Amino acid sequence: NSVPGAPNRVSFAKLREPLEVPGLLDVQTDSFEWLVGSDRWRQAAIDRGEENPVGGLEEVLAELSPIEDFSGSMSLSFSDPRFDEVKASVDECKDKDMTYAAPLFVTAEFINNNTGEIKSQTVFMGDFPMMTEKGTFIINGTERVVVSQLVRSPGVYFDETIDKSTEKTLHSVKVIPGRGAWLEFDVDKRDTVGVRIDRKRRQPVTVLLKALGWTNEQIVERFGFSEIMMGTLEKDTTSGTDEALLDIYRKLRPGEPPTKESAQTLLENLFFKEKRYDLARVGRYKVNKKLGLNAGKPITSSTLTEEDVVATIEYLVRLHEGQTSMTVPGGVEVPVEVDDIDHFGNRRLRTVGELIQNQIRVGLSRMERVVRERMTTQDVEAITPQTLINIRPVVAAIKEFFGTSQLSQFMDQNNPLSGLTHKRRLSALGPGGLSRERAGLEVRDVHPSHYGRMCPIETPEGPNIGLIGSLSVYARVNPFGFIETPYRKVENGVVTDQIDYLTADEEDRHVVAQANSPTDENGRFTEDRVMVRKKGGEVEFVSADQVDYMDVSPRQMVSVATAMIPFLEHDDANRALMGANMQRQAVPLVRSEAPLVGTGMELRAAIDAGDVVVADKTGVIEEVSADYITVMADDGTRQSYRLRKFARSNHGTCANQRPIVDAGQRVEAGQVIADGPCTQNGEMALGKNLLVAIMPWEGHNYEDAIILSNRLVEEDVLTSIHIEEHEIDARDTKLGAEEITRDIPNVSDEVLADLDERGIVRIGAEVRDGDILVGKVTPKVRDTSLKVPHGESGKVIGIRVFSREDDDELPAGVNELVRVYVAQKRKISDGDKLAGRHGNKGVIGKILPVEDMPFLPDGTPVDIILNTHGVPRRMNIGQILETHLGWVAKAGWNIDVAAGVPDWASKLPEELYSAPADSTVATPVFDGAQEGELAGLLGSTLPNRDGEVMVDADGKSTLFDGRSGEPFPYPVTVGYMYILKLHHLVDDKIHARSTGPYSMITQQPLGGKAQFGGQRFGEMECWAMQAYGAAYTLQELLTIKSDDTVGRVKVYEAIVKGENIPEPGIPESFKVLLKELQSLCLNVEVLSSDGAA
Amino acid sequence: DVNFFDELRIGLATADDIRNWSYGEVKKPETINYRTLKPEKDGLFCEKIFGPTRDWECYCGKYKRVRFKGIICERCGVEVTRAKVRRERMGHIELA
Amino acid sequence: DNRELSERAAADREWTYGHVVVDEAQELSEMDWRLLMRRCPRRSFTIVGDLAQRRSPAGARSWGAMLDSYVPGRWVYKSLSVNY
Amino acid sequence: KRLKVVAAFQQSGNSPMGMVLDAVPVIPPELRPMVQLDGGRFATSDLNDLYRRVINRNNRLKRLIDLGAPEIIVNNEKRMLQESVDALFDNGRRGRPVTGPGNRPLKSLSDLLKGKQGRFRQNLLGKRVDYSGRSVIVVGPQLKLH
Ligand SMILES: [Zn+2]
Repeated sequence: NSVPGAPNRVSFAKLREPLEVPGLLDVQTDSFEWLVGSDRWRQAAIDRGEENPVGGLEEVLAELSPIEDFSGSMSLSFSDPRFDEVKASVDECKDKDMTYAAPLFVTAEFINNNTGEIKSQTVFMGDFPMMTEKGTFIINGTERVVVSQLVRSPGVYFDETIDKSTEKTLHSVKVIPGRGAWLEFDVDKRDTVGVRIDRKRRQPVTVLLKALGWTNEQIVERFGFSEIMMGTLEKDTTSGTDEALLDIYRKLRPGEPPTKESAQTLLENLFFKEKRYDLARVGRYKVNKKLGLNAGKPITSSTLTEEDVVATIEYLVRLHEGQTSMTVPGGVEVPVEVDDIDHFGNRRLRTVGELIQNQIRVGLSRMERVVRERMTTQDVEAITPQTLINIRPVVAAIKEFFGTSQLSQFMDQNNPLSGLTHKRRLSALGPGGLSRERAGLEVRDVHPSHYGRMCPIETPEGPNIGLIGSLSVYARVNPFGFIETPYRKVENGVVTDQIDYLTADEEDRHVVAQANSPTDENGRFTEDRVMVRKKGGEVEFVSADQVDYMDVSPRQMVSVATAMIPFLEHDDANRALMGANMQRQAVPLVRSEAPLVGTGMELRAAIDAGDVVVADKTGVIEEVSADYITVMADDGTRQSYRLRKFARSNHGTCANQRPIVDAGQRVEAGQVIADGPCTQNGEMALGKNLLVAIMPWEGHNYEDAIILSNRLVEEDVLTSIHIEEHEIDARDTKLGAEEITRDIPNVSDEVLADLDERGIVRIGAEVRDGDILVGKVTPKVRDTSLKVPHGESGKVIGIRVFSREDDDELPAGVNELVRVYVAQKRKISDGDKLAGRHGNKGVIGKILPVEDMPFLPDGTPVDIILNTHGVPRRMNIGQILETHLGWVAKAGWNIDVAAGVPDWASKLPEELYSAPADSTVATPVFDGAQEGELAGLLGSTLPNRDGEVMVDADGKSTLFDGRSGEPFPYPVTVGYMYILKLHHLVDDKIHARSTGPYSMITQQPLGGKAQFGGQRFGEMECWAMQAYGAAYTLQELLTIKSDDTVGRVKVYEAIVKGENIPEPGIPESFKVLLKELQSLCLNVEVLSSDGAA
Repeated sequence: DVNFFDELRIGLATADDIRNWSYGEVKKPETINYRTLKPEKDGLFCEKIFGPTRDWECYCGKYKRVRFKGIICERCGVEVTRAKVRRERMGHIELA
Repeated sequence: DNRELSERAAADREWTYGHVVVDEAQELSEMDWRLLMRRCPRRSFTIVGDLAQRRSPAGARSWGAMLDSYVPGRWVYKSLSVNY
Repeated sequence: KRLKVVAAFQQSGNSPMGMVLDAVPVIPPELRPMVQLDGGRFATSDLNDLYRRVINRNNRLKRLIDLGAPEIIVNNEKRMLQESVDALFDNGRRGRPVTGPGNRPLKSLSDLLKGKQGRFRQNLLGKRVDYSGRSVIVVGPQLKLH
């Protein structure tokens, strides 16, 4: 369990989970703790067996130092990065628009080498943004998240292709570093080995070898085993090292004069000197692993080396000849094979810590040049470490990252699940990555290496399809950035409790069995054949003694949002994807209600999302209030927790927190103390349990439209609160300052009634569309007040004000700023979208009075009607199964055991033999209720209040028509389904226009939700109009309604005057085109059918 | 008369066509007046050539209201007419 | 083009063959061997002949004199003495 | 390929003399807007600069012919006038174009109709229209087909 306050949700699961779901936010917090070199991370690393681990900032400072004068007379070094406590709390930063940050300090040592003098000094490096306990950054009071970036790891990559000109098989290899020139080798269609250096022209590969100091005797000794290498050597017009170097230099430096020193040093600076070329630690690791070099030695350098180049060449030659095994002098034997680019053995996660580290590196590079200059422009006596350093480039780089980087994104605060998934999001598109414009299907496709590491279901459906995914629930990040997943060890056909986290490259070398495989006492497989996954991404029945590993859980492959879909395996992949996506866009409701049919994942997902308030240490409640809760621990110390009340989310949804504990209650460490926006008793609640009947109904649910009972509107079952935020700032101009004031010119006395003395609308005022919010005037004075936009309305819920007289820290040219918050409560209405967890989205087409809904013989009217014709074609019968189980969850059940356990119930745990009404159940996604169990439970449901069994064993009921009153001639499937209110509400999805603002540089209308823009008329619509032959309507659309100014004023006044719309004469476009043509000395003439005119 | 807009013909314009299109020769390289933002006389924005910027407003002010149409002012050559003519009236430059 | 392998191979002088069979090879001059080696960089050759039967003036007097310029010490000699 | 042009001039009254210009038309002022910006700065289409350059060269050529300068200077000014007219019509067509302070070429008369946002392509592209709206749809089963 590991959650003291967990409600008792009985589970249908048969298999036990030998591993608990890890911290779902660890992907963010562990990476950031690595970046700042936290003590916890260091202890964890040395526990893992890492040798003297070094933090992210330490790495960059060790790379930066020592900074030295080019004369060698002085040195500057940086050490000991540490952080002071944060300036302000997270909520204070949110309130006052500050960044949540900690001062960073580094010990700087300056040395004068000519004298040998020492100076050491503590240098302030700037305020460094800090991650919150929730895995987010508060930047200018806005809560943001940094998404992990999927990128190809540096290393040596071999490839095989077909020569279209000859159909011959050609091989090639690319050495790809973190920074530096590229180095390619290839065997072409004429059986000769060549090299491309820095993407310049191709050369015989020996030209490089000679340039590196190899004589013909050495090349023959090393590569003599292959005839193509000897043919390349014997057909090369290069005598030795100097000639080869000069030939390389010519291609590398076209048009420049070649000399010995220039070429000799240039070839070294390309690949073998650190300041201009380096494989990252991961790149060195990958190269050593593939080429079998430096095995049994610590990774301590970044450059390419002579042995790497020679081994790459030999590997390419061996691969070309079809060999499978290769061992090099001083190395170890390794397989010979091409590399799949999309395999997570080659892709890696550039997480938050590394993303911040790179920008720190850039800023420190700028500061390094600053030091190089002002160290050589001052008296050696006066120079000190603090007077050599300018921190501004570093702070500017960090601010640039957190304010402009595509990977730094406003957190999706629609609901807790959306934020939790956003923190765990993996993005292949971004700086240094790929783009939506030209990313092919190859990178988008699911890969067999994704198993247990990246979710195959939860991905966007638009142009980001396949490019954005989610980390699997059991996956963690290898310190080199590779995703690794846990497996139970298996030996001699008996499973054992040792858990090993394997990367995809490691896993390909093993046989992994299916977790659901049966095992008897002490772990031996019952059956002699087992499903296993194999390196080809294949599945096979191997002998039970042929298994090396087993999956730890059936759902090892799914993400958090996918794990929350009951009966997942009964739903098609597309509809499961739709349901997972829709769960993230479900809006919070005024009252949250946990699903009757759920998974085991709701509780941990809600807890790890962090919207719920959790007690830090065991104690007893001292105080409870709508605003705060106070606890006294067994230590005797006291804690106070503050609840967010009616706070606006980034998306406008309400973030209200509520206390659940009573005064004097025992509260254990980790127990939930306050519910979040979409949680009930700690577990997530994104929707409502509705009584659903599966039938067509008078065509009002045609084509997936939904029929709702008016009860849901009356009882606010699906009501939600939304808060809008409006800004207005008083500034200054050349003609003077601007005033926020109640004394607006020429406005009626009542229109400014609700405004206060400063001119800001009072709290609690009901503001209509177009009404005043904040009065402001500016010189010319003019009316420039803030007014409620088109369609918007609500109650003024809050006011925030900033003035430079209070040191508000606003930008230049602003004297005051006012934010007005307007709260609106929206009931479910026609046109609003609803959806289940199975992708069964729909639009509410009709809301019926309670007496019109079809009702059960008990008298209960159904809440929702879903059309039959959707289920069979869309292949998501999991919604039907849930519905059945939903009823079995609302009405209790009791399996008779007097004579014995029924056969169908023989796999039920004794705790599931009976349960009372309204008892919640768990049916995990790949280990839950089977068909026979569900049918038996349907047969075993308790009767209703009056002693009547309302739903038969098949899940159907004899509904009555609420209008005519007679029963329907056949029983209808009835049950309980969990329904989500989606954020696609009608209130802002509707647009209308009849003239208005217009574009100026060209005179066509505007386009925008809040800008009163018109609809676009594309060329396809013009094609349709031409096909109709409706010439006059097309002319109206083309000229009067879009471009014409005079035509518009004339037609509007004609409509207003109630007179005939003038029939258009000479087009306005034609007259400008004619003069444009004439200006180029072209005689353009209008011709009549009878002659020139 | 768009009811007789049946064909559109294109061809080389000769110097006489260019002189027939134009209302007057642009003599000076002047822009809008830097001193007062009025058009320069004989400039690229000259009102005597391309018409008045403001409706029925004579350059020298001897005719200034709507009732007057078509009249050339004897003192500055501007035609008292609707301002839209500045979108249609063509000029020309005589090359040496 | 969808041509047969032989069609595409015989039309181009730059084509490199995987194997070269030469029978009555004693008649080939040094330049013929140079050409054949140019067209077989992989150096896979099945050379068949009998030196005593040479009629060409420029033919080989010994296999080494022809083959050592390309594969010195990396060519294998076999003989079939029995005649039936 | 040559008879194409020669016959195109044979088969019509079209005189080839139109290929050499004695006068240059000037587009109406409002087709080349010049305005003062906020703060007293000025916004102007590049066409005005090209016309100004042409007028400057023409006036200076007239002056030189009046001054009786030797043929070399006079016809060097004529060459400059030719280049100015070429820049006016099609700036980048020959060699390197006339560039503004931003080291970018000035837009010429041809660019008015040449470009992706030229006159000939304005109507083709989709455009926003007034008296229009957009909204979500639901099934009106009680409605008649019309
Ligand atoms: Zn006048």
